[PDB]
Amino acid sequence: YQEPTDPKFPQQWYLSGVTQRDLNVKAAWAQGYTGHGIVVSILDDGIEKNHPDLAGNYDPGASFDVNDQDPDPQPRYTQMNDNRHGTRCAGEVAAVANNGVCGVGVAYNARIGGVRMLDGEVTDAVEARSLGLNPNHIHIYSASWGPEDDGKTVDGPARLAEEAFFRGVSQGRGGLGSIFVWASGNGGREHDSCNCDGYTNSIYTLSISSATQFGNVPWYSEACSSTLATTYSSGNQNEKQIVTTDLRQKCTESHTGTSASAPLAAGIIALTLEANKNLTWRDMQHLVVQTSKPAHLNANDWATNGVGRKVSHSYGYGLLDAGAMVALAQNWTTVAPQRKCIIDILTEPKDIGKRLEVRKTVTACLGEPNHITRLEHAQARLTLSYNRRGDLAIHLVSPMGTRSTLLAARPHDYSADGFNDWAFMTTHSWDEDPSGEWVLEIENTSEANNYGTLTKFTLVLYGTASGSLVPR
Ligand SMILES: NC(=[NH2+])N/N=C/c1ccc(/C=N/NC(N)=[NH2+])cc1
Ligand SMILES: NC(=[NH2+])N/N=C/c1ccc(/C=N/NC(N)=[NH2+])cc1
Ligand SMILES: NC(=[NH2+])N/N=C/c1ccc(/C=N/NC(N)=[NH2+])cc1
Ligand SMILES: *[C@@H]1O[C@H](CO)[C@@H](O)[C@H](O)[C@H]1NC(C)=O
Ligand SMILES: [Ca+2]
Ligand SMILES: [Ca+2]
Ligand SMILES: [Ca+2]
Ligand SMILES: [Cl-]
Ligand code: NA
Ligand code: NA
Ligand code: NA
Repeated sequence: YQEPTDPKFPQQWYLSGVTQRDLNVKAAWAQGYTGHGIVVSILDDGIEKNHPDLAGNYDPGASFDVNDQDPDPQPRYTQMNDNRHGTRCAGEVAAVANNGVCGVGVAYNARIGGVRMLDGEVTDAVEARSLGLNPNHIHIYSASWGPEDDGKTVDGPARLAEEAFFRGVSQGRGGLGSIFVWASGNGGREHDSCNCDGYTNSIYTLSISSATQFGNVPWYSEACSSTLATTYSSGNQNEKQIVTTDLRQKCTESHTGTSASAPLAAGIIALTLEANKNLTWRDMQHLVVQTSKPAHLNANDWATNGVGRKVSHSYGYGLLDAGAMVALAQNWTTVAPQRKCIIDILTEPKDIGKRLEVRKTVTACLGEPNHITRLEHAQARLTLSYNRRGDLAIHLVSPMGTRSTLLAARPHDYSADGFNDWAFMTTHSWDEDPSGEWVLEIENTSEANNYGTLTKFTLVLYGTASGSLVPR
């Protein structure tokens, strides 16, 4: 193997670097993994399928136009170039290599398609038809849309889209499950808290945040416990950005935001699936947890969980490491079937007032087929009223002592509508034993005399009862 000769490959610092500030993709390419045989689709504003750096890898079977209801996802050209974003993301995954044009994709021999679905009214049905496109042909989906990143919205998939996620992970990809890679949001300037976005907060999406070139949390990032890992993206004007294919058969050096991080993750996942095509949607999340790297990502909330892994709400388990992903994938043993242990916590409603703590010792379905000794995702499904939602901060502590922030204060969230069975999700207790005392903390972070009631707290544990590693 020889490294790519493309003219902008040297500018793709997050791949081509030799300073240890990269995604370690060359190490995967040198193991022989470039994405051959894998199919990725960008769910966004279309794909310029005739782009000189995409045409060679373009896959009509990975593509559709849901906005206009036809097979051709070609973007709508406008003076502002509004519909350029899906083309930028497609090239991050699978721009052609060694062809004298722009740079390369992470998985530069993968097949790449796009769904034109953001350029029109985006209904639940539009979302569902995109998520459910050709699920026995497309392996990996990449998306960065969801509720407005204004820091005051709480919303997620409606019924058709939620059904598309469950059909994808259950029957997609021959029963191994569609891999939905998702960006955690761009609401950092609005102090948004991304578990309020039900798309990234889902267990069925493999959620990704961003780091700047110098290893910092970018201005646009949202922190939340549902995030799994990180890839590089843009930062300040002294830091480089993402280099990729652009609309009108051009090359950009200024692709930005968390929406540029999810496609890079999708490309790394494509390399990993080439290394072991039998990996399930859950296997893939395990690989990410085990291989991602905190090193040189700066945050003030790095904490060690109960199995010795460092986790952050900005970064999840850290920067994706492509070489480590493909290495660990090769001999990976498929995880056991997913168990689900439902624990209804409250015996009566609880006044919140200034601060509420709910403590409960659980057996995690001891003696039952859904007994869980090895956690994957955990959810605190909460139903509560409160007079100003954004003054609330919510934490969940596992028996092993891992404090997950379920909700941070959102100063713009003035809503009086509370949370209606909202399934706040944390990845930070992955591989812990969930037996023992869990603690839920709800606090009013303002000096205001706020008021409300918690009426339901369901602790939902997912996981297995076998296969643990020694703690890190
Ligand atoms: N939770 C969230 N992820 N929210 N995302 C919000 C949002 C808002 C606008 C656009 C426009 N895209 N326009 C294009 N792609 N041409 C995309 C996403
Ligand atoms: N359940 C939900 N809240 N789904 N939200 C989906 C969603 C939200 C905003 C946009 C904006 N697009 N803006 C543009 N294309 N200029 C697209 C999709
Ligand atoms: N903004 C929103 N409207 N969000 N709504 C979300 C949401 C999600 C799933 C379902 C499933 N319903 N399944 C049934 N009724 N059998 C219903 C609503
Ligand atoms: C895929 O994994 C399943 C579950 O472990 C196993 O039964 C099957 O033989 C595997 N298939 C291949 C081709 O490795
Ligand atoms: Ca079309
Ligand atoms: Ca190229
Ligand atoms: Ca958000
Ligand atoms: Cl479920
Ligand atoms: Na997710
Ligand atoms: Na700890
Ligand atoms: Na315990």
